[PDB]
Amino acid sequence: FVGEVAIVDIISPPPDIGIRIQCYTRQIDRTKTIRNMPPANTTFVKFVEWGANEMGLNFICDTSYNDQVLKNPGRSITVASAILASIQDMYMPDVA
Amino acid sequence: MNSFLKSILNTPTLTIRDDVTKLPVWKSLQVKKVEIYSPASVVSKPLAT
Repeated sequence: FVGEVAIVDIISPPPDIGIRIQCYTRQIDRTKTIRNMPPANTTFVKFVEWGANEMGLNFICDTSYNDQVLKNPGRSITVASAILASIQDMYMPDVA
Repeated sequence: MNSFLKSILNTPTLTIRDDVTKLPVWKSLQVKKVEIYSPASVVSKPLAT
């Protein structure tokens, strides 16, 4: 697991003081924004590649939908976190 | 076994005193035993330094 701390608590009182922590993966993106304009007319794979470069992650894509043209795929994405929701939305549920 | 010759500093007499009145009470009793327990809790976790 790799993640960032989100929520803090205290569980057990003295003599033994124990704490609880909540971590989430890629939570840094919920603050970072988008500064590279997404492609207008393009195939699925290039949209995925742009998203991977924007977030900053090594990516692998292997789908039967690799040669389908999308129009205005991500022109309504506020921060970097909604990229994944965009990618999942189009070809649900076969594409995960 | 004469008794009533109680040594000082350790006179084995049970005195019960009301906390607001501060006057002895129930001096009609004849006690036979007394027990005192003083527990405490100690941590049981590995701890780090």
